[PDB]
Amino acid sequence: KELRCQCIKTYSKPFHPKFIKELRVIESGPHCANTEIIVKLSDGRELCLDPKENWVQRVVEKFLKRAEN
Amino acid sequence: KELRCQCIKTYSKPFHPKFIKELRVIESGPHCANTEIIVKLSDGRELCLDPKENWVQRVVEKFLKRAEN
Repeated sequence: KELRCQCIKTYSKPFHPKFIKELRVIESGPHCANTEIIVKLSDGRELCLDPKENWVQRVVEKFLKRAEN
Repeated sequence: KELRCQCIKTYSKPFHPKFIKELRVIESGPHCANTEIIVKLSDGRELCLDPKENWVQRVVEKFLKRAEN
């Protein structure tokens, strides 16, 4: 339940939110100096995304609007 | 990695986003007919939230804005 940082790199190419099926956002703290965004893709693969990127914020917002329907 | 629905009930009292340290959003699919929002609180407890509630959408948005700083 208590892991260190989970992301070794972040994916830098924008993509459409339809390809996300799960989102995890882990705020920075004693376990990891960076906030981490981990997404599970439609096919089960996992990717980390940079929370400071405008396109990442937009993709997350769009995923949330959809999952909430 | 493949669980059924993870939420037995959702917490119905609004609260301040400062008390969230992790957010998971799991879109509905074959594993669970409902989209689920699971938050880890500052002290490690877990709560599920109803994604259709306006206050929940607002708390999530605020958490994201903060974690992204």
